Parts: sequence; C-alpha cells; structure tokens
Amino acid sequence: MNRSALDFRHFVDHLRRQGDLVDVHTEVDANLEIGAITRRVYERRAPAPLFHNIRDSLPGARVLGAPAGLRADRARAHSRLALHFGLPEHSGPRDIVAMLRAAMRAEPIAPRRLERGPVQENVWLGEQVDLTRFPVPLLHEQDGGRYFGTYGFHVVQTPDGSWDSWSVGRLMLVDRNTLAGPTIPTQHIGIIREQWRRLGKPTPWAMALGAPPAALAAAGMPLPEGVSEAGYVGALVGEPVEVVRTQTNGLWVPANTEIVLEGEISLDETALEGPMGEYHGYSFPIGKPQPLFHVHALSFRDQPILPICVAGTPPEENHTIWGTMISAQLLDVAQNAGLPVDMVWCSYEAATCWAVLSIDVQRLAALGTDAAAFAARVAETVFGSHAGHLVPKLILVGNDIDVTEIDQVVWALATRAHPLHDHFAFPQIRDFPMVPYLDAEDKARGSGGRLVINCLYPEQFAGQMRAATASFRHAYPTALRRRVEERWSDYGFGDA
Amino acid sequence: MNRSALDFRHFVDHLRRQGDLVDVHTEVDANLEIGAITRRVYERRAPAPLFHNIRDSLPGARVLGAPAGLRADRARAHSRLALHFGLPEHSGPRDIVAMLRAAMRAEPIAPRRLERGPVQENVWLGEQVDLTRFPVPLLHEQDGGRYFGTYGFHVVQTPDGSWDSWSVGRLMLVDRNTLAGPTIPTQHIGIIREQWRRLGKPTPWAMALGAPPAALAAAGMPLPEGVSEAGYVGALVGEPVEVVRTQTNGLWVPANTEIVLEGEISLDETALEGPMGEYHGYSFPIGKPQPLFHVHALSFRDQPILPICVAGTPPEENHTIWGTMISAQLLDVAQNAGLPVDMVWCSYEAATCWAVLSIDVQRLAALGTDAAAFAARVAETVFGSHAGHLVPKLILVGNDIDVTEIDQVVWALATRAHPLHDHFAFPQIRDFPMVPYLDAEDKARGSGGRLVINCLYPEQFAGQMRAATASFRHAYPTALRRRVEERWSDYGFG
Ligand SMILES: Cc1cc2c3c(c1C)C(C)(C)CC=[N+]3c1c([nH]c(=O)[nH]c1=O)N2C[C@H](O)[C@H](O)[C@H](O)COP(=O)(O)O
Ligand SMILES: [K+]
Ligand SMILES: [K+]
Ligand SMILES: [Mn+2]
Ligand SMILES: [Mn+2]
Repeated sequence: MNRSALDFRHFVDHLRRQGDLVDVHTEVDANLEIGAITRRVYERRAPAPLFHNIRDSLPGARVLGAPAGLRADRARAHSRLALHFGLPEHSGPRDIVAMLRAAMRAEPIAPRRLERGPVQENVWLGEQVDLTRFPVPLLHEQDGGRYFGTYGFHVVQTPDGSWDSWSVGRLMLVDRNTLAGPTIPTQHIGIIREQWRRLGKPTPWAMALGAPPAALAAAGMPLPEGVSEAGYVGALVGEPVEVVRTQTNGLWVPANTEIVLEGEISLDETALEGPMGEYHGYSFPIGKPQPLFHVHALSFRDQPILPICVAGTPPEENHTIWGTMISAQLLDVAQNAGLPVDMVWCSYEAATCWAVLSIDVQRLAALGTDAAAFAARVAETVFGSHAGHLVPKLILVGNDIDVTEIDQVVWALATRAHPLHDHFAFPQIRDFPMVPYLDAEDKARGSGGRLVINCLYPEQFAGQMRAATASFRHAYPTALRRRVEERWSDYGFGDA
Repeated sequence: MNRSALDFRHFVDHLRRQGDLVDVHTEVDANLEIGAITRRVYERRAPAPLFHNIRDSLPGARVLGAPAGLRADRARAHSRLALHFGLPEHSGPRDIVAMLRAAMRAEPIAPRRLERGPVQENVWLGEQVDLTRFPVPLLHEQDGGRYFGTYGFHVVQTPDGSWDSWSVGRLMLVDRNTLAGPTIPTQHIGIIREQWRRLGKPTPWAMALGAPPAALAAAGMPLPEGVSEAGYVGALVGEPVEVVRTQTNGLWVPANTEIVLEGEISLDETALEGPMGEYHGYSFPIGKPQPLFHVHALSFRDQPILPICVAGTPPEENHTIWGTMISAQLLDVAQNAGLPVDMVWCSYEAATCWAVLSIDVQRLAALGTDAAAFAARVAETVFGSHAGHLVPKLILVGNDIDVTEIDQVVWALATRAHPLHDHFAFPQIRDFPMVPYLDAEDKARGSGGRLVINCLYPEQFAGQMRAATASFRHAYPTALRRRVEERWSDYGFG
C-alpha cells in the first residue's frame, strides 16, 4: 500500500490485489472504444480496466483507464483515490484532506537524484520519436484530436532554477513529434512559460505519464505559487521522490515513470487544439489555438502503461483528483486566513463547479457579522487564492451537516437558503474561463460567474439556531441512541 | 400485489414475503424507542419494522414503522412505496407518476357500501374510549406530546353530501378521548371545516389508521378541490374501495381499516399542539393552539396494527408519499396548462422543499420566450394550484437530465444556473406557512419564500444547446455503446 504512492506500476499491481482492477485481454480500439469502456467504468463505479491489447499500437504497450475512479462499494468508494497516497481502502474525503494538510506543514523532502531508472529502458531520440506508435486515444466522439496526455504532468523549472513545477494539463497529439495544449496564464505552467518568454526563449519541458501516484495527485493540486510540488510529495510520503535527468534538457523527472516526453514549449507556434470532453461534463464544439509542445526525445519502461482520464460527467479524476486537491488547499487557505471553516469539499456531483464550506458555528458569533459581510469576506479570501480562483460557486453552511454528503448539502440548500437574502453574486471578481455557464458578456468582461450561496440562518450569526434536527442523531438522547445501536441486530435487523 | 393496495394487513404480509419486513419480538418502549428505531430505519433504508411487544399497551396491538420508507437495494429502492399502488418491486418514480396520472383521466369508481367489515371486530363507545391504551408513541425527544395519528387520514364530508374528503394530517393525543391537530385553511380539511362553521356547527369526522395503502396515498395527494379521494382510489386500482358507516356520525370509512376514530372537530375549543419533528427536517421549539378532535367512539380489527411516520430528515413518508403525490399532481397541472413539462419531481433529498420540472426542449423554441418570462409563467401556474402552493422552490431544467436523480439535478444546478440571470424570487406570491427558512417579515406579509431557479441555458429558448454532454450515453455512437454493453463480460467485468 505504501510503495503504491511512489511507483505507478506497483500501484496497478496493488489495485489488482484489492480486487479493484480488471485485466482486459481482448483487443480494443484506441479509436473511441477505450474511452467508451472507461466512461462506463466511471459511471458504474466499476474496477479500473488495464488494457493489454490495443489495436495498431507498439507491441506490449498498455493503457490504464479510470486511475482514480470511484468504487460501487460505498464503504470502499474512495479507495483508488486513497491509494494514490498509500492510504487504506476505507479512507474517505476527510482522511485524505487531513493527510494533505499535514504534508503542507511538514518540511519538504527534496527529490533524490539517481543515475539510472526503469523509465530509461527504452529511449527514442530525434527522428526515432513517433508518438503515433503509442495507443493514443480518441477519447470522445466529438473531440478535435487524440490525446496523448490526460493523466500526466508537465515538468518545467524557473530560468533561475529556484522553482520546480509539476502540473497536470492536457496534451493533444498533433503529429509524430508534436503535441499541443493549453497553458492558462494563471496556472503555474503559464506563469513559468511567461518567465522564459521574457528572456526570448521557449520553455524547456517534459511530461511524466504513469508517474508516482502521489506526484500525479500533487501535480493536480493548486499549491501556492513558488512551492515545488516534488518537495511537497516527499513531505507527504515521508521520503524522497527518486528522479533522473532527461536525455536532452536537464530536467529531473521521476525515475520509475512509465513514459517521459521531453522537448520544449514553443514561443509562438500554435495548432488548433481541442475540443475535448471536459471536467464540467460537456463537449463544446470548437477548439482554439494552443502552443506547440515539441517532443525532441522520449523514454519509456518496457510494456509501458499509458494512464488516461476520459473526462466528463462525474465522478472522474477532474473530480476525484482535482476537486479533492482543491478542497484540501482551500481549507488551508480558509483556516490560515482566520475564517471559521472546519472543512471544504468540492462535491464530485457538482463537477468541480462549487465548493462547500463547513462553518464552525461555535466561532461565528464572535465575528459580530452577518450573511452579506461574511459572504464578501469569504469571496475575497477564497476567490483571491490560487486554488479558489478555480471554483466559481461557494456554498456556506453550518458544520452540523456533513459537507462531503451531497444529500445533506441538498437539504441545507433547500431548507436554509432564503431566496431574497442568501444569493450573493460577485460580478466584479474575475472568472476561471472554463466555467460552462459563462455567456459572451461574461467572456468579454472577464467576470460575471462568481457566487456565494449562504445557508447560515440569520440567528447563527448570534450563536443560535431556530430549530433542532429531526434525525436519529439529533432527536433522541445519547443513552437511547446507544441502546438502539447496541440492540440493532438483536431487534432483527442484523446488517440492515 | 393488487390486494396489498386495498388491504393494509395484506400489505404487511406481502412486505414480509418480499423480505422487506422485520418482526420485532423484543420488548420496546413507545416512549421514544420505537421512534428512534424507525428513524434509523429510514436513514439506513432498512426493512420496515413490525413491533409486536410494546410496554404498557393493549394486548395484541402492534405498530408498523416506515410504512413507505426506502430500501438500500437501489434496484428495489421504491418497492414499499410502489406496493401502496399494487406496483411491483422495481417500479420507480416515473412508473408511479404515470399510474397516478392515468387514474386522473379514468372515470371515478365510487366506494362499495358494505354492512359489516373487520374494522368492527372491536367497538368502544363513549366512556369505553381510552386512546391511551394503544401504543401511542412519543416520536421525537422534544415533541410536545405523543402522536396517535401520523399515518392515517381524516374523513369528512360537505354539509351538502357532494364531496367526501380523505386527507392525511397529524393528530396529537390530549387525553383518553381527545386529540388535537392542525387544519390549515388552504387544506381540504380546513375548507370543509369552514363550511360547517358557516352553519354554526362542528364537523363530523373520522380518522382511518392502517387504511388501505392506496387510500392512504390518495389521502396524501393534493387532488383538486371537490374531487372525492375515494373515487380516485377506485379508479386507480380498478375497483371499489369497500366502506362501512361509522357507529355514531354517518361517515363511510374503509371496511378493512385497522383502527377507526370518530367524533367531531370542535368549532372553538383548542389545546396546545406540537411541536413535532416535521417534514422539512427540523424540530421547531414551540407549539401552537389547535382544534380539539373529540373522539366519541372508535373501532378496530383484532390485533390492530398502528402505522406511524417518524417525520424529519429524508427520506420518510412526507417525502416518499407526500412528495411523490405532489409530483404527479404538478405534472398534470403543468401539462393541462400547456407548459412544455414532461416530468416533475420533488427530490426526496430536498425534504419536499423544491420541485424539479423537466422541460421538453423540443417544445421550448415555439414559445418565443426567455428565462425571466418563462419562470414567471411557471411560477403563476404552479404556485396557484393546490399542489404547487405546497412547495416554495422550483427548478427548471431541460429534459436531457433525469430529474428524479439528485446527482443529475446537482450537475445542472452547478453548471447551468447563472448567478446573475437565473435566480427568480417571487416575493408577492403567498407562501405555505411551514417553510422553514421564512423570517418575521415574511410571516407578517404572508409572502417572501418563493423562488424559481432557472437552469435552461439561454440558447435553449431558440432550440439550441451550447455543448453536448460528455458521458457514456452522449459521447459515443449508438453502435459503439451496444458493442461495449455486449462485450462487457468478454472484457473481464463479470
Ligand atoms: C487532475 C487533472 C487536472 C487538470 C486536468 C486534467 C486532470 C485529469 C485533465 C488533463 C483530464 C483535463 C484538464 N487538465 C487540466 C488542468 N489544468 C489546466 O490548466 N489545463 C488542463 O488541461 N487540470 C488542473 C491542474 O492540474 C490543477 O489546477 C493544478 O493545480 C495545476 O498545477 P499548478 O497549480 O501548479 O499550476
Ligand atoms: K500542481
Ligand atoms: K388528499
Ligand atoms: Mn504549482
Ligand atoms: Mn382533497
């Protein structure tokens, strides 16, 4: 379980041991069939499929779908996500967030540099690079291209060498040795590419695919600007990530990565990129010009495994990775700012388009505030952070509900948000531009989409509550609840 | 399965046969413990408990909890609800609504009057009535009193005999022969009670508990004013509900009812009633005066079964009966009005505080309208109906999503409702008074709580859609979906 956080291939073997992997020996087609199978996996919360035989691919190459999809067994539903951190099968949202925040306070552990690693078993330089020999999928029927990178991370470094950035972003196949993909300017790849542009230079770059599962997660996390993901990963697993130099450009990448691509990000050349089915659950019809990523060389492990994300309606890894990592970061932002927040959760059902903030009702009275002022304080703090910029809508609710349970968030939205008083739009705050409901007005302006929905009743700002909860937990005395819990299977219910 | 719609005792036996009833022979206390156990049932979607061994209660008397609670098996989740209509284990929300709507179109089938029936096996008159001998529960810790009636229906009739009304409402025990509970003026009990009061008279009344499951559902339904529930029930099951007359006041009640109460609703006498854990999930702290229901006589079957509802957080019968019934009625109301609506669903998770309307996107462009004007059209039509009065919030979304699935509703709310454009408050429209978020200013005005949340993208009003959906159903061609489903076991998924 622990080695799984640090070694993709081992992670795969451990899922199999958990009964959470299906070995697909059938020949499958990288043209849409992989994608369709993997979508059905997500939606049924089926085991992760390991595809062993992809039509017309490099012999022995493999593909892993649904690397952090959910399981149908509610008791173990988050286990595949949890395994990315070496956590056990029953770990839930709260356990994962608390782990990730402990790592934020721990001293970083820098990567350990090695001479050699399995990612070097096969090496393709220059004209030997032919990305089309990999099992590169056409993921959705209406996508603009096949995607090589949907579950790997970009690896760049500040010109000054002070900041090593690992970040997940998509990369479409353009040709035998060129990809293209977005570099949004508020993302760390955009920021670092701009630093190179100010020197007149393209950005040296690599991508790691089938990377250590914990590094993949951290690559998916909006850590603050200037924080090296590699050292955060070391802190989290409590030992260094072992890294090797690329063949051609001096970047350090994980030594046991399945597949490493290397080259540079062009200053000015672009290819029409996308569209792709995306995290919000939709497939917009038109692509946009995006920077070319020139692949100068690449290396891979024997029988290399390409993990993928078949993005779309929830739950897929834009929810279970992205969402979860955003949640942990936002709770840290919120607490460090002195907000009375004890949990944040980006509900997977809301497709990483809202974040629910659990409010410590024991702390709210002392603020001497009200809903509107509180909403504006939270909007400023949260949307102002690197992590909160990513999420357009915030819901604030008291911590009597569990924010990780959509049914309880629903109850609170319906029964606590007052139509006249509790819907706070923040149309001056700049938007994350992928948000699906933005209209042309919002796009021209760069703002319009942001919202806080308040589910704190007015009396909660005075430390009061209009009514108790009519539930087993809250409508019966403690000794009675224990008698019922104790006698339950003896009444006749057994396991029910 | 059809007999279950018509006979409570049979319905119980059928649940047991399906594996959906637990017989509790351990001794239990009606003071909270029954309540607590049955709350946990709902919450765990456990089978329904039949309690056979209750402290200090009439010998042979039984209590049924969670009469239409949900099951944990997702494929059979709604069976217990479905069985109220004689529908099979796999029946879902859409099947149920389709059946209830078919019954609206069908000619009423009036009840069949019988001389005799099992509810008359035991008769208590006058001084013989002692309601406290029953296993009358204290349902929640902070309730103001024990409730005799939480899963039974009031039976009254217009002074002119034209309208026979069956309707579910709570009744709190006051003493050995008096109960008390609300008769809110917009409900049919309240309306009919006011007709008697205009004659200077109390209203003759009975309550049926452990009544035929289909009659109970209908009693829970906001049929239009003047529509006799008993006729609708006969149209629904295809045959007469068999009824007998009460001992003392000429009302006709179902013949195989477990327990029938009868007396009258006082013109002016009140007792402090409530509070009670309620539909919306909460226990408010203070009770209010409500009319006395004088119990002159009662009758019951041997070994009578008292069914209860332990109201509160979802899903309980305020959701699965009440919400499901409202939903069916609202869909009829919408369609009769010419609204492009193909399903309505009061999500159980929202505790009967919102209704989700599935909009037929093929019909929307022809209206030549926009979100604000449509929301107002829908608000007027829906909130002005008897059914829609009851629900403060409406969500409008295109019918590409399945509105009976909360996860899909959430997706739409998160990804479609634009913060600047799609939040339509209707502060002049009169509220249902039980809505929990209402403030003092709303209560004094009698309005303020109503809202329409729009999740129709603007381009849907022109028949367009900015993007397709990236799912197994929508991102792959039909031949490929069929291939995947056909080869699923070949791939290794078993
Ligand atoms: C988990 C994950 C996160 C993706 C993502 C994917 C997944 C699977 C894909 C590849 C399926 C779909 C889109 N990816 C993009 C992405 N961010 C981005 O700027 N462009 C992307 O194309 N994100 C989010 C990004 O990885 C997080 O915002 C990180 O915080 C970025 O790292 P940074 O904070 O250091 O910039
Ligand atoms: K990152
Ligand atoms: K009714
Ligand atoms: Mn970063
Ligand atoms: Mn009626």
